[PDB]
Amino acid sequence: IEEQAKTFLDKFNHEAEDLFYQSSLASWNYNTNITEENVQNMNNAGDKWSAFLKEQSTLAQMYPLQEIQNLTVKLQLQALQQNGSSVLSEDKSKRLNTILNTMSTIYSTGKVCNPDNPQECLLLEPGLNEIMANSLDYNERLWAWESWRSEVGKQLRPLYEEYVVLKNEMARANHYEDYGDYWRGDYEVNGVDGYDYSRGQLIEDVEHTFEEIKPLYEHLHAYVRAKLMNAYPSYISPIGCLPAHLLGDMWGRFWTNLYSLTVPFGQKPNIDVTDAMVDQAWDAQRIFKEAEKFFVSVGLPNMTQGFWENSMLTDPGNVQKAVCHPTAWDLGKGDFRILMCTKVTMDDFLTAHHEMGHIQYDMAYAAQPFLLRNGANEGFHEAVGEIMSLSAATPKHLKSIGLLSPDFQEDNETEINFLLKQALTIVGTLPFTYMLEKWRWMVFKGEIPKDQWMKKWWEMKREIVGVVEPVPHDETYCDPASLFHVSNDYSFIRYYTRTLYQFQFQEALCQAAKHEGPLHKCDISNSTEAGQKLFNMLRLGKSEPWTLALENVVGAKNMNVRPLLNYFEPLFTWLKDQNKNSFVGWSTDWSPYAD
Amino acid sequence: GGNYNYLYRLFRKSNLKPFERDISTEIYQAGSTPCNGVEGFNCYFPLQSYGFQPTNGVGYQPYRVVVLSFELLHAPATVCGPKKSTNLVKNKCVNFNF
Ligand SMILES: *[C@@H]1O[C@H](CO)[C@@H](O[C@@H]2O[C@H](CO)[C@@H](O)[C@H](O)[C@H]2NC(C)=O)[C@H](O)[C@H]1NC(C)=O
Ligand SMILES: *[C@@H]1O[C@H](CO)[C@@H](O[C@@H]2O[C@H](CO)[C@@H](O)[C@H](O)[C@H]2NC(C)=O)[C@H](O)[C@H]1NC(C)=O
Ligand SMILES: *[C@@H]1O[C@H](CO)[C@@H](O[C@@H]2O[C@H](CO)[C@@H](O)[C@H](O)[C@H]2NC(C)=O)[C@H](O)[C@H]1NC(C)=O
Ligand SMILES: *[C@@H]1O[C@H](CO)[C@@H](O[C@@H]2O[C@H](CO)[C@@H](O)[C@H](O)[C@H]2NC(C)=O)[C@H](O)[C@H]1NC(C)=O
Ligand SMILES: *[C@@H]1O[C@H](CO)[C@@H](O[C@@H]2O[C@H](CO)[C@@H](O)[C@H](O)[C@H]2NC(C)=O)[C@H](O)[C@H]1NC(C)=O
Ligand SMILES: *[C@@H]1O[C@H](CO)[C@@H](O)[C@H](O)[C@H]1NC(C)=O
Repeated sequence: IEEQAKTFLDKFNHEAEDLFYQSSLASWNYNTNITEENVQNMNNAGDKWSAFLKEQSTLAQMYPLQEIQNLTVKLQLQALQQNGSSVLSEDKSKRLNTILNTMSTIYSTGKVCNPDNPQECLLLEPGLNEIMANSLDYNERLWAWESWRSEVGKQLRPLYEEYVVLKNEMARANHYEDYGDYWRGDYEVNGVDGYDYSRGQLIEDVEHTFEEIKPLYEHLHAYVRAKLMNAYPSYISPIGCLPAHLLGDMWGRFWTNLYSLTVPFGQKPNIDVTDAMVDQAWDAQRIFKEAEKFFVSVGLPNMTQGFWENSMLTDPGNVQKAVCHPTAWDLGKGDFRILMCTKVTMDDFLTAHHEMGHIQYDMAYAAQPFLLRNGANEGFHEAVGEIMSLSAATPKHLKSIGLLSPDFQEDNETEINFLLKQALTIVGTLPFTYMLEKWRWMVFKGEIPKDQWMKKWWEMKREIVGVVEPVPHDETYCDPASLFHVSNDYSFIRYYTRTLYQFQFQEALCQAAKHEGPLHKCDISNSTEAGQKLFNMLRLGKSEPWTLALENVVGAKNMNVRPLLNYFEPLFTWLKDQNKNSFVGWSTDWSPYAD
Repeated sequence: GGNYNYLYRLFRKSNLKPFERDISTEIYQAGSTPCNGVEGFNCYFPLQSYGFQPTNGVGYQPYRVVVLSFELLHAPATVCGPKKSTNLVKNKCVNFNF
């Protein structure tokens, strides 16, 4: 009966909040002060949380799921009843964890040695990522691109084939058709009177939104190709694809390292307020106190006053071994801490606004039950953090926060320099993200057999992304598995939808703050009505369907690409005038070796 | 490490009458199945403990409460405020209260 499930969850909601607390408090003491008497302090305290949750999970199947009427207590029950693994045979369950540990340690400890000196050998993160991000030598970028895929990616090919079979068995025992349908279960919504969403409906909404970005991406692809021919003459065709090893990093995920070759007006400095911070003696604490004044300006609460003692805003005065990585912690019981090692720079002035945005999202849904204290889907949590960073990087906000000469002149040449640096990171990553999840979805359902994995991968690079390989690759390579998110078992569609939600939030908040100009000049400071539009979504958590959360801000029930294109229309107008003598589009027949 | 000595009751058959008190420790029975004094599904111990810890956000830290309740049965009198006394003047027509 349904009233027994309510009494089940309230014993759960008070044993979990304490056991999650000290399992996360011990993870704080390891992260900010590393010993090994802290790693053993967090492994036993971490396993008491994991052993407790599988005990309550096997108690949750005593209650049926379709004999429930209240939507909230049904949502908590389905998130706890989830079997996930453990549906496999107990010798297949240990084979899967052996593969996931072997693929993870090949990626982090794989070395590449030089053919002129076999005694010098580079790892990926120090040394191989620096060549792909800084070099202008064609022959050295071609060496680092091919040798990472032929010496490390060939080890992951027999391991990734066994990984697909075991993950499809686990997904079909949980009544999905494949493992790709298991990943799309985040966006599913069942029976809330007009707000429903199918797991197959996500596939059409991604492909419908993508064919409206292809006019903008084609003009960006044509402008970068014309600028790369001056940097690498006799290597690039003026009507063809771009070679895969000249894109700024190892995989071509972000084009953000191509800015020094593709800058529109290099005689205008892109605005940088780092010298005005060290001329006014701003400490470590000023960067957060101006960040807290931004959020109280819009109508959001202060920091919790436990935030100022418990947090560790710099690396300590001790030479203290403590993972230095910006992050926002939500230990529980209303205890919010930020861990970062901040330097006096406009870079960490902006990520301070980003990391505080995770905190203000966390402080808002802290009145829901324990199992609904996440973002409404996997994409909302990063998207609310980045609309705080866009509004703080504007020169309108910088001159009113005291950091820009009240006699500063923004010219139309510097807005093109700023918008093109945004499009190399935002627009340049959208066909990479769409192509990769489309390839992984077709591998799991079996539309691509294993004798055509690397054949269909490079046909989709030339057609969707416009990127050609420099050396042909047969079915002994596995080039997707040489990325971190593929070999470490992570979903990748959250980076596509976060980019679309980010400009839907920003365009909906600037109509409430009564903006008049272009969308990229907007700032939501001093408003109250925009914050009330934002706070009505922030407090929902997972208690409502995410389509119901979007109408509280945007006014629509689906993700939309038209606010993303309105942000880049000053660039799209300027790009169509720079490509009057160029060719827009590419040919899938040209190759850098096929002459 | 958590002060686990401060408990509260989280299951009862029926809400309390005003100023009523209940220190029993019988195993609660949520479902219809009888419990027979042992724990299990739908048979819960009725007391939980605040695990208080010094690094808790406000609203999670312990507050001490005192409830004063003045009652007036039908006696002849009892405790009350304090009566202050001022100075006394002499040889002047005055308005006095002794
Ligand atoms: C890292 O934290 C641990 C524990 O928080 C520190 O180790 C000991 O902590 C106790 C407190 O319970 C002290 O009485 C001991 O003196 C600490 N050990 C030592 C060797 O000092 C540890 O000190 C912290 N790390 C550093 C570098 O201070
Ligand atoms: C079941 O649904 C009802 C409404 O559909 C929820 O009722 C609300 O409960 C809160 C506190 O529990 C009250 O403050 C509200 O006034 C109630 N609303 C109404 C319309 O009466 C109820 O909370 C849900 N059950 C659970 C366990 O959350
Ligand atoms: C979870 O996996 C189990 C198999 O281990 C599935 O079958 C359940 O088996 C248990 C006994 O171990 C029964 O109590 C359940 O009734 C069975 N399933 C149900 C509730 O029909 C079970 O179907 C899986 N649960 C999910 C999430 O589908
Ligand atoms: C920035 O604004 C100036 C001012 O309008 C633009 O200069 C004009 O450019 C057009 C097209 O080349 C000419 O027909 C006008 O005669 C120019 N104006 C003047 C006063 O000379 C300039 O092109 C703009 N730059 C960008 C990048 O948009
Ligand atoms: C936006 O908010 C800021 C912060 O309160 C306002 O800045 C104040 O501006 C006045 C006059 O411009 C100064 O006298 C104050 O010293 C400023 N306050 C601070 C804390 O620096 C700003 O005026 C607001 N914008 C509008 C349009 O009202
Ligand atoms: C936030 O804190 C400041 C001082 O730190 C205070 O003046 C302000 O009133 C606080 N905000 C609210 C809503 O009380």
